Amino acid sequence: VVKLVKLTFKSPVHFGMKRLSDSNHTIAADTLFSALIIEALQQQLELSHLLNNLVITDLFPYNKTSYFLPKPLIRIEGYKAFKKLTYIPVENYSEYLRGEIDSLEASKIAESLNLGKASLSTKVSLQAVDHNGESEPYSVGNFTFYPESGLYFLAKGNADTIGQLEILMHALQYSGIGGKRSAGYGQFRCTIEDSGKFDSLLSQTGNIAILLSSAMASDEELVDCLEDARYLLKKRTGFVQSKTYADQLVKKKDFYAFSAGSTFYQKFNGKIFDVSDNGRHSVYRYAKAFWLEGKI
Amino acid sequence: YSKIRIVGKIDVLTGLHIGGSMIGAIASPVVRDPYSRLPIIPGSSIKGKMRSLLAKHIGQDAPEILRLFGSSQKGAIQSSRLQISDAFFSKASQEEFDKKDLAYTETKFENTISRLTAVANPRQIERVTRGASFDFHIIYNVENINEVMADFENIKTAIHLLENDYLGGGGTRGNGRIRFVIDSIDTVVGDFDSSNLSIK
Amino acid sequence: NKKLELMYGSLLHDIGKIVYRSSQFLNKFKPFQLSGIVDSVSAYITYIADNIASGYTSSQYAALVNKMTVGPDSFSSLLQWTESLWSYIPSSTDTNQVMDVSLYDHSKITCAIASCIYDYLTEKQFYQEDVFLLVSLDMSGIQDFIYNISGSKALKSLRSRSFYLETMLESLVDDLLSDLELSRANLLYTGGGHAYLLLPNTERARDVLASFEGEMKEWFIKIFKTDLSVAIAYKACTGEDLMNSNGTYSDLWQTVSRKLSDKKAHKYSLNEIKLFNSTIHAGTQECKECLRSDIDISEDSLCKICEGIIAISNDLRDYSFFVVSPEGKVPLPRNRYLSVENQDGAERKIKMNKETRIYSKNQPFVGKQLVTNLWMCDYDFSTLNPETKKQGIASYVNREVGIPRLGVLRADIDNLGTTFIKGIPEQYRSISRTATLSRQLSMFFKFELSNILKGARISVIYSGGDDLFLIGAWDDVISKALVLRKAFTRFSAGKLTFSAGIGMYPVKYPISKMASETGVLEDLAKRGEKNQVALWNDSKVFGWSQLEEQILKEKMIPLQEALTEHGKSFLYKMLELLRNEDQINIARLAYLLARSSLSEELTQSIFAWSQNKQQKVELITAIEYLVYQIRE
Ligand SMILES: Nc1ncnc2c1ncn2[C@@H]1O[C@H](COP(=O)(O)NP(=O)(O)OP(=O)(O)O)[C@@H](O)[C@H]1O
Ligand SMILES: Nc1ncnc2c1ncn2[C@@H]1O[C@H](COP(=O)(O)NP(=O)(O)OP(=O)(O)O)[C@@H](O)[C@H]1O
Ligand SMILES: [Mg+2]
Ligand SMILES: [Mg+2]
Repeated sequence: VVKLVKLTFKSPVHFGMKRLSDSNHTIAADTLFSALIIEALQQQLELSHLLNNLVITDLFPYNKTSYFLPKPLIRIEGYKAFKKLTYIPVENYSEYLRGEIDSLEASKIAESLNLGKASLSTKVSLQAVDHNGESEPYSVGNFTFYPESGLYFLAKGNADTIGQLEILMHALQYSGIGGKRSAGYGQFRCTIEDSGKFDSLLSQTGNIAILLSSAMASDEELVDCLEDARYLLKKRTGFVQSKTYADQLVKKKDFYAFSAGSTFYQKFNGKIFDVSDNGRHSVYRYAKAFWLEGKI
Repeated sequence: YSKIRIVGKIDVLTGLHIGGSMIGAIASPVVRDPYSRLPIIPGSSIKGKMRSLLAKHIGQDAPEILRLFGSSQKGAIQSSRLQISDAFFSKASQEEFDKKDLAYTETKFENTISRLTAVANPRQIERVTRGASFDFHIIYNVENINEVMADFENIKTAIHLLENDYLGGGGTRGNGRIRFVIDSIDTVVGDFDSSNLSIK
Repeated sequence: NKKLELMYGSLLHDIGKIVYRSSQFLNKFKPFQLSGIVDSVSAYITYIADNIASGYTSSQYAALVNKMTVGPDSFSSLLQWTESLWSYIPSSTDTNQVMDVSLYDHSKITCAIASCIYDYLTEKQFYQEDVFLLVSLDMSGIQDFIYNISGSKALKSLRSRSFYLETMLESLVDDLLSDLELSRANLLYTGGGHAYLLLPNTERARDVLASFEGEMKEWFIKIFKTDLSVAIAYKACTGEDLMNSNGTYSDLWQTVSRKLSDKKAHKYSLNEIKLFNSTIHAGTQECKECLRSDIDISEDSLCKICEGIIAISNDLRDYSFFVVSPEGKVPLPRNRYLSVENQDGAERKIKMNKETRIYSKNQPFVGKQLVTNLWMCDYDFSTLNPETKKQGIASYVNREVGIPRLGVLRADIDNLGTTFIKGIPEQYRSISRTATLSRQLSMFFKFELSNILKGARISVIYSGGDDLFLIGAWDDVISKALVLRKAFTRFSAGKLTFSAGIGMYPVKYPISKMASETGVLEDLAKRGEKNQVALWNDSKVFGWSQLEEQILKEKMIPLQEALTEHGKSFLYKMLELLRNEDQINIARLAYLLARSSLSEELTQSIFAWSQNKQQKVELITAIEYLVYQIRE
């Protein structure tokens, strides 16, 4: 059962990708799934439903006017405006798939999206000041969403999984999401609702398939999925966030996954890839695939 | 597991300057919300100030601070109990300052008279006007049920120190004086009873 | 070695036109007496190549002839000689058709076409056959690589990586030219981070292209993973398409570009993905610059590539000989390394080991053996003085009079691809025109920039084909940006504009913050009308006419002359009145100017500037500039 979930960010969010300074307006589904796992382990909940049957998407912008989806990567027949274009409204998605959108219309769509304003917060660390030292400045990138806008996502699973995810989101509203939490970022309010429009759009039979999340398949599915398919690799990496993995903070094994919006003619499934490097527990990374049918 | 939500209002007692180019303008502008352009108090400026006050009182390496504000040291990986959130300009304060045609922030002129040439060096520091109220929102994480009372006693000590101290900017020169007003200490996550808990 | 004599003849097949307007002149020299060369000047391949390509003072001509008056791996020196000499001489001595093609351009294009045709033959009706291959090499994620920098050495990397990147591209092309038995003339030209080549359409060339693409993919995966990934896309071409017959030359350019884009879409192969997702050990220590853990990291938290980049950064301005050899500091494909050394070190590298390539930076001399001239603008005012060389950009910040700030410039040409594809009309469009335009752009950006910035406190971080990064004194940055704009305008004879962003920062402000803020400034400057400069605040965006004349010459200069009773306090009062921006404030300004003991002409000028809306912000900017320049 696909269930729309909208997040309204009271406070600015970090959502970092490679550094603390940079800020992304969205995060891949792997970050959301890791946050859900952390919250479930904090609440002593069961991880059987999350690991087995829970196919979620990335976080996607939504505005006061209409919801948005990642731009499918298909050939366009100036092109700089198309390449700069990143998100397409749900109503214009079919038009873009047919190619009816032109360069001027693509630029107007790019200007139409109003998520929020990104900015840089210059903070310091004064811990060395009293120890005969000096303050250390650093920067945190924060993207403050517009009052109307927010970040939505879709999650497909059984009713028990939907209820467990409802509880997890109720806890995440205060636990926070993204990066630099406990320092004034990541606080949000959730709203889980049924969406008829997304149900209609997902329930289609197109000739191509578009990825709505950062996904990667096993060896055989990868063998029979890359044929004449346009994609983009994202380097999912970082450190491990837990108090029961190692005595120090160590990085996890580097992972690579296709970006959301990549078009694959053959539909491949995904698995929760394990990126634990000889640790006490297994640091998971979400790589399941949420597919959207499309016509070109 | 539980999360206790402390909702309240910070009342500005002196022009609060949390800091955060063009000539003849505000040299040190306050941090503001990007779209709202409403001055805010970053949660970091509250969390670090409370940590410093607890270091002054309890004493850093102290297990109480190391458990409350969080740590990442070797072996002792502890999640931060206190998640402060940014304090936004309160709507009631917005209405009050919209009345009286009052600007949300003032531009306090200052200078510095050198000990050698006796030449002042003027600055224009932006400060949030006295009487402005910021809606503040703290979350306490109940990792250990037995330690909740001790942690809240430490938090009350930190708040008591802070109300006699400054929150941001140069407080030793008068800026930053604030006063907490706790509106709720209700629990939002879990079943832990927070009715008996008090901050002020 | 019929191919070598064919190359020499094709390059020199029009050498007699110079002496005619000032074969036998070639016969005057024994080394050039060889039968193939003189036959081409006066074989059939040279004639067919000239046909494919085609489809002022007599005393100075005599002087050129006097100056002009053949072994393997010596063709590069002759090509450099031709480029250095026949640039100003038109290919067509006198014709009703415009002489856009120069002698060097025609000679180089004819030599490339002749080499391709000979390779095709080895493996009017001839024109219709698919005989050529238009190939394009495009590195991906270039600026991402350049701006991914660790702070403590960021500036160094900022200067080196781009340089490294450009040199890397050169090496790649040369390796391809080494694997195709072709010369440097066979490449059409190389834009900033993008190279375009013309190759024979033989099975050997296609197999070499496939092997080169695979091997470069493997090398970039090994070294830079996904940060850098060059893509090579080729399209078959007929002779009539090269001659703009049937109007398909622009069609060939466009189809090659979109084939390259499609190849960029599907970048990595199956086994490459499998190897990407097969990391055995995560790795604890990570580099400061590239934030990579798989590669071994030194005790200084710097990757090996990063350390070599810093070494080449400190080396690049000192010496002028890039040696690609097994010995070096930074990696290069086919297990090579890049070093910067003096001429003695260069010749030592040449003699010790063969297959060592040498690139001389901005050196027009052709007598040196086995050197290919690379153009690069490395103008650094700090290097001119040894103490300033030690200090760095803090020397630029140092200033006797004026606010000690640092200015950053991020200029970029507007709609250059539109000019290349659509700007040149259908009748005149030919590959020689495109080659001439690209060479002129590269010569302006890589060589003329050092002349323009001469005598100014500016350090060129990079001066690529379109983009331009400068950092120095804020006033010097602005003045040289205006001089650059006027010089570019007179060089292009119109029809070309660039948008710029100038940002002012403190000395110790982080370099990444400077770069990001100036980039967003120039992004606002591009806007939709283009040809704009975003100065200081991102809110204010002006035009070149406004900034050069209206803001500085029209308003700032009279204020400077009047201020030099008048003091900075009067200027600050006027600034407060102007920035308040209310009608009662213009009334107060009129009052103040009436009692300011100012000249009535300037007083009325200031009042009129305050009355308007655009002149208001122009006067605000002028007074701000004067205040910045007059600080103590
Ligand atoms: N070595 C260099 N240093 C500085 N700038 C360069 C250099 N090489 C190329 N450039 C320019 O710098 C920009 C880098 O942009 P990119 O990082 O995107 N690499 P690009 O060649 O454009 O391929 P795409 O990812 O766009 O498909 C280009 O737009 C070029 O105009
Ligand atoms: N020196 C050069 N010679 C020939 N072609 C070049 C040269 N430098 C860059 N190019 C090409 O010129 C283009 C410059 O790219 P740009 O980054 O300048 N963006 P552009 O296409 O000009 O449109 P705008 O965004 O400015 O409105 C590159 O994409 C290349 O296709
Ligand atoms: Mg440009
Ligand atoms: Mg550019």
